[PDB]
Amino acid sequence: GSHADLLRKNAEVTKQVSMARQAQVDLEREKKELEDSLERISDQGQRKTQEQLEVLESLKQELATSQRELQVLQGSLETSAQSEANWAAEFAELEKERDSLV
Amino acid sequence: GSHADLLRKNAEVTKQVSMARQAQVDLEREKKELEDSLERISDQGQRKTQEQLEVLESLKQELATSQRELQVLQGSLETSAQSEANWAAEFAELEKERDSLV
Repeated sequence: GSHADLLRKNAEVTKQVSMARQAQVDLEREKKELEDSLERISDQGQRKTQEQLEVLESLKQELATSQRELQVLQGSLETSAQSEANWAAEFAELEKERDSLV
Repeated sequence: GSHADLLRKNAEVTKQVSMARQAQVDLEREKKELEDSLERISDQGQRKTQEQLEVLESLKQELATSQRELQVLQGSLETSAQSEANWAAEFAELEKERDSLV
C-alpha cells in the first residue's frame, strides 16, 4: 500500500544520501591527488624550460670559445710555418759555407 | 492610454529588433577577423618553433665540427713542432762540420 511504498521509498532515499555523501568523500580525495600531480608536472615543466635555456646559452658560449681557440691555433700554425721557412734558409747558408770549405 | 502605450511599446521593440540584427552583423564580422588573427598568430608560432629546433640542431653541428677542426690543428701544431726540432738538430750537425773545417 501507500504506507509500504512510502516506507520503502524513504529507505532508498536514505541509502542514496549515504552514497552521495560517499561520492563527496571519494571525489574530494581524488581531487587532492590531481592537485598534487598537477603541482608537480608544472613544477617540473618550468625547470625543464630553464635547463634548456641554460643549455642553449652554454652551447653558444662553447661554440664562441672554440672559434676563438681555432683562430689562435691558425695563427700558431702560421708562425710555426714561417719559422720552419727560416730554418731552411738558415740551413741553406750553413750548407753553402760547408760546401765552400769542402 | 493603453492604445498609446501599446503603440509606443511596440515601436520600441521594432527598434531593438533592428539593433539586435545589427549586433548580429557586427559580431559575426568581428569574429571573422579574430578567426584570421588567430589563424596567423598560430601559423607563425608553429614556424618559430621550427626555426628554433633548426637553430639548436645546427648549433650542435657547428660546435661538433669546430671541435674536430680544433683537434686537427692541435695535431698539425704537434707535427710542425716536431719538425722544427729536427731542423735544429739537422742544423746542429752542419754546424759541427762547418766548425771542424774552420
